Amino acid sequence: VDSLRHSRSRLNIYKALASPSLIALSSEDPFLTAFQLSWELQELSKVENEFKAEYEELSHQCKHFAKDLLDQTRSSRELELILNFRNELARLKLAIKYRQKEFVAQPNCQQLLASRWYDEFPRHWAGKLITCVFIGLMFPLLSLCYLVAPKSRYGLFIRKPFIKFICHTASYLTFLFLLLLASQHIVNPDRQGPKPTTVEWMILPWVLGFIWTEIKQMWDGGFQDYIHDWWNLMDFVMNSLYLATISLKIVAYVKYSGCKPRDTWEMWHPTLVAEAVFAIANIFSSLRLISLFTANSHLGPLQISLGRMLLDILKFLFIYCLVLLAFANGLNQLYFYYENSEGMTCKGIRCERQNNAFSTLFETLQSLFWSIFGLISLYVTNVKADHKFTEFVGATMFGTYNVISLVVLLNMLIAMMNNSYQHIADHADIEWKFARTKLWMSYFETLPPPFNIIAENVRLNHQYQEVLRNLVKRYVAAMIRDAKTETEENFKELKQDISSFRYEVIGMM
Amino acid sequence: IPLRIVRAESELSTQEKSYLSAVEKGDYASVKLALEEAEIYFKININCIDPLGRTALLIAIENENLEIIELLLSFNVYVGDALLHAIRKEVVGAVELLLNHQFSDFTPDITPIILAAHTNNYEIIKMLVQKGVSVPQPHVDSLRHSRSRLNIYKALASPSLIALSSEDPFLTAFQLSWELQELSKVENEFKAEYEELSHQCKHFAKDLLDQTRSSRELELILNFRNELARLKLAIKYRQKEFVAQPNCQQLLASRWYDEFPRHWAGKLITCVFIGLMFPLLSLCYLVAPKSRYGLFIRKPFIKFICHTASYLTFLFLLLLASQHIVNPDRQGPKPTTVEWMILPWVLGFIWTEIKQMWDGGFQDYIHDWWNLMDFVMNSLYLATISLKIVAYVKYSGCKPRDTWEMWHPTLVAEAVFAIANIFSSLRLISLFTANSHLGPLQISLGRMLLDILKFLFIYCLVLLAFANGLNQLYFYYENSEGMTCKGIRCERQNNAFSTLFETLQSLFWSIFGLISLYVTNVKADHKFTEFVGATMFGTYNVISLVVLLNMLIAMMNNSYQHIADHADIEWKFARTKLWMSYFETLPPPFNIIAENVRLNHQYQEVLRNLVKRYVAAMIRDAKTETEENFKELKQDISSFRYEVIGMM
Amino acid sequence: IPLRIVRAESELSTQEKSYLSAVEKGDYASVKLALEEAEIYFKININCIDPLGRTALLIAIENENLEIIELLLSFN
Ligand SMILES: CC(C)CCC[C@@H](C)[C@H]1CC[C@H]2[C@@H]3CC=C4C[C@@H](OC(=O)CCC(=O)O)CC[C@]4(C)[C@H]3CC[C@]12C
Ligand SMILES: CC(C)CCC[C@@H](C)[C@H]1CC[C@H]2[C@@H]3CC=C4C[C@@H](OC(=O)CCC(=O)O)CC[C@]4(C)[C@H]3CC[C@]12C
Ligand SMILES: CCCCCC(=O)OC[C@H](COP(=O)(O)O)OC(=O)CCCCC
Ligand SMILES: CCCCCC(=O)OC[C@H](COP(=O)(O)O)OC(=O)CCCCC
Repeated sequence: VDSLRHSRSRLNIYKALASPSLIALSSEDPFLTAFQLSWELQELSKVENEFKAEYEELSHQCKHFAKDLLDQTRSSRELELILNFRNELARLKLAIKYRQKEFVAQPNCQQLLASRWYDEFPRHWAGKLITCVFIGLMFPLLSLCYLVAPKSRYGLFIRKPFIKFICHTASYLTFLFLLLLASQHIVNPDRQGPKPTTVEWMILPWVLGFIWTEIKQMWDGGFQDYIHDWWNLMDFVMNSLYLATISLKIVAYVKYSGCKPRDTWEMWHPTLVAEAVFAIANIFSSLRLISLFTANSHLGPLQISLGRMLLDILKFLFIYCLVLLAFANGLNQLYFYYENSEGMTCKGIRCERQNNAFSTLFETLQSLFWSIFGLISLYVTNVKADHKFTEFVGATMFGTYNVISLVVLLNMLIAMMNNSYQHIADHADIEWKFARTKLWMSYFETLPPPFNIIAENVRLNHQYQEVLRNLVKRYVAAMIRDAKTETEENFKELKQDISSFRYEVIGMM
Repeated sequence: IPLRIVRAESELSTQEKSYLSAVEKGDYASVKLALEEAEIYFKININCIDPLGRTALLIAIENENLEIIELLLSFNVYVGDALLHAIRKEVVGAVELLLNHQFSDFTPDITPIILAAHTNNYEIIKMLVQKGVSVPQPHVDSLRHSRSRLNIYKALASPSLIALSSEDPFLTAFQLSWELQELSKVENEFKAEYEELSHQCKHFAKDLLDQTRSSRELELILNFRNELARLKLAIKYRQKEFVAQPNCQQLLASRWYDEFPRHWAGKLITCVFIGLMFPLLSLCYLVAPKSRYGLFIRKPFIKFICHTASYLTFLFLLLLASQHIVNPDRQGPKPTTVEWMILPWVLGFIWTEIKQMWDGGFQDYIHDWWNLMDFVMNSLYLATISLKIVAYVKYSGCKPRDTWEMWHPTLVAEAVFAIANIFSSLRLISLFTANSHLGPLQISLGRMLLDILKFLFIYCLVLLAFANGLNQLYFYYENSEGMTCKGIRCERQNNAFSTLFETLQSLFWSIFGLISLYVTNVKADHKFTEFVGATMFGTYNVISLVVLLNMLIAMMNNSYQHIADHADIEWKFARTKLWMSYFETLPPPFNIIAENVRLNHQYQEVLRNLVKRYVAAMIRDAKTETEENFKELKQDISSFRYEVIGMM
Repeated sequence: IPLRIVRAESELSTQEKSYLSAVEKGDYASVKLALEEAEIYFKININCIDPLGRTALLIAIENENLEIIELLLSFN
């Protein structure tokens, strides 16, 4: 009825319900109420379209409160009772689920996670490097002795999370190494009908391991907050291109045994499309080695900045694309009557001599894409005529595009990326430690082999209620003796010095 | 609609609220009248806490009222950890009484001197050490161990504790800043905390030195255990705020010049006038190392000019070492006049590097980047000498150079000589910590290289990814029939993406606009594979040119925004250690052919004066600021109190 | 575990602390009554400094109280 009073009414009761004092005095588990309430305020930041600063600030204060309760633990036993609460680390898994990144970048949580993660890694760079590569040279030994005996002989190494991280990393980069090896002239000549190499038969029990791994993590995620991860999309396009490569090599393996020379083949021959899809596949498979950068202390926040400024490069690639289509609409309309292709053994704009560039809309788009790299060499604007007015207008509206692209939109791109990175370094290490946390959580269960894939609660609820009572009492103390203080600290001493002297005067009579 | 209940928490009776209201509002009459229920049981414990978690003693400490505290201690109220509550409020009148007599508000691993040092109050620590309170030494619960070590390091790193104890505060500040810098990296996660503590130790070591009011005192500080031994130890411990102190820089500059004094014309002409006469000065130093003329070379600025002039005339007759005025093309060099002039500079660098590597014991030697640059420079020079020796024997054919082999020793010698003198000409960049204008800019150079060296870990795997794509797409297209010229360095761009090496080379050169887009064609009609090759080459050009380069400039931008708070400090530290490199004894640039009890006494006296001055500048400043007007308010209230009560 | 000792520094007696407490808290009665020990030697110099490095005149300047300053200058 009154869309004003409804909105401010909901805003008032959410801001009242999101105070730390009300969550302290009520709401039996303050962690769940802080978590769910930060989630609901994050939802209403987007659903209610306009008070997003207000709802965003309330959700941020809920996150800070959930952190500051955890910050008051003074025993590691207490911290274990907080995080291992409903296998293990169930509250920490729920905290990862609710995007509580200030909660999980708390330092003592990171000590408990690092003590889980290492299990005797300890030094300096030489010893750490040589021990990591010494483990990495022995990953199939460790994996096959885990398979022949999953017991306390040696498989405790693969049960340790750092060592299985090294083993998965070594297996993935040796997959990349024998993809690097998968094109050398040492190893087939050019015939229709592949009959795949030794190297492809070595490739296949890695790709099938990725198929099984993706099917497992997609099945046990129920496609929700699965596809919402970008790396699952990258795995999906990678494995789809791999399955298309396998299927197209199966199609080309039958029906084709002519051994006719490759220069005499057709366009859209299945072998050529298979090799192209294989290249588009292994660019992605070699590229998502970038996602191991949430493990190094030095490379972490920089690739976080990468992944966040892509979200503004993806806005300039909505402005720039319609600038592109505008100048394409201009240029092909100006030059499509100039279709010079008599002779011309070589056509297009990938040619050694720049032929008719702006003839079709496709070559026009292609030309204007390549002109921002200094690769369209300015004699494309001539035509074999004496039409110097149309040639001059073509050069003029090509120079206009070069200006708008090169000295305006590129510099706006660097200005937007500049301040958009100035916005983030207040919450840089928090997001990095959250990312390396969930990467560490991805190695605690149970999937050991990288490519070789062939009452009991009443005590705990009691201890959890006791630890919550102590944490709430400590937090109420750290709120009263700090925020009430600061300046009111000297003002209360003034009030004392006035009132005590008042009772000294009146009581004297 | 949530009908909720308050969480379980202990609640106060109303008969103790009438007591606590008089405690907070501050009576002495009615509080003592409530405290007349010691023998007569008024069914209450007087120390039972309120819903705020306070005993009444904690209020009386919280309201600074000494007489209620005296009353409650006179009637034996339970303190628990009231001492720590008094120390945390830094009320002196409470602590001076409490020293003279389940729940905690503190971690139980806190002794009463630790939080006293955390609060950084002088007289509280001063009366605690009169009681003789010892702090532990920092050699199951990985939480309590870490916070325990952090508390005792933060307590040990307070300026007041280093003032009142620890006989030489300079050494304790230095070693403690070193240990906190180590634990910044070893303890992986409290690096802001340990880093801030080490920074405050550095500021304290500076502010002790800042209080010297006599140059004699400053000399007694720096020349203490040849000379400048404490300054050398300060350079050793990376105390860059300590050495960018101004008066230390005046003493260093008075050492450095020794009558340089003007304006740019006179300074320029006198510097180049000295620089035109460096072999005269060096050989008259060698024939007579006495007070004739060699006092010039003993002066540090003049020997800096002489080493600079010798190094740039080495570079000048390397510039001269390729002109057509001076050999034709034969196997067997028999080196030039110019190479025979080069050799007694290179051997001087060999002797200089061996000396400074021998007397550094390879530790904090190789940790300097310029020693690595000297090492690769002299290694390439020795390889050049050895390869010219190898080519000088066994080769006298005088066959034309176009008919030579690849990997011939003369050609590899000349290539290694070029890779050598690019470095030898390049480390003239390291004389830029002597000019006032060029200094901080090359400091910014040397620090933003540490993020360019992170983009050259991202960019290299982007490179290897697109190389894996492109050579896999094009290795069946090996067109080399005919082709007198091959590769991608050719005049016509031949088969670019054939091997992985030429692929990497192509994708490196494509970011400079030098790969001219007809490399993606092959002599076929395979327009799909040609289009996918152009598409995944354009993807690389986009990711390289408009994404990673702009991320590189954004990271370098804010990474330089982080540094200009400590720019001149690091520059003066760098030019300091460059000046320290010219005070001993290595004069020739290329022409290389009890007594402590008095000093310890004076040093203890100067330290006593400096500590006393610093305690004064801490008390009269940091205690002041606003508490400065508040203390005047306290005076105006208490003086009028004694005017009223004393009137009766 | 470091068993350390305070650095050498001059220490105040307890008989001048009762004087200085009245100086900081700001009496005129008891400060003058302590300053009645000019002719009668109470074995103390009234200008002897505390561990804070202050004579009582410096406190009376520090607490803006003109009459204690006038008293101490009147008693030299
Ligand atoms: C040939 C070069 C130019 C490109 C090939 C890339 C690889 C050499 C790089 C890419 C990613 C790098 C990885 C990035 C991150 C880490 C994490 C690192 O783990 C840590 O540093 C954790 C230390 C800690 O516990 O704090 C181990 C090395 C590793 C796997 C690196 C190993 C080397 C890798 C595979
Ligand atoms: C031909 C040009 C374009 C390139 C050749 C480079 C040289 C001309 C430059 C490179 C480094 C320069 C040196 C950089 C730093 C200094 C420090 C400068 O000393 C001071 O200014 C100190 C003044 C002070 O005491 O504050 C004396 C000139 C000098 C040696 C410069 C002399 C001229 C040098 C050798
Ligand atoms: C956002 C503003 C866009 C400006 C577009 C533009 O300047 O076009 C340049 C035009 C295009 O160059 P040509 O067509 O080759 O002459 O240059 C000139 O005509 C004369 C030189 C004049 C050079 C300025
Ligand atoms: C980070 C995003 C990477 C985008 C990669 C990319 O845009 O490739 C451009 C491709 C590559 O250019 P060509 O292969 O020469 O056509 O251009 C086109 O196919 C049509 C013009 C379309 C121009 C946009």
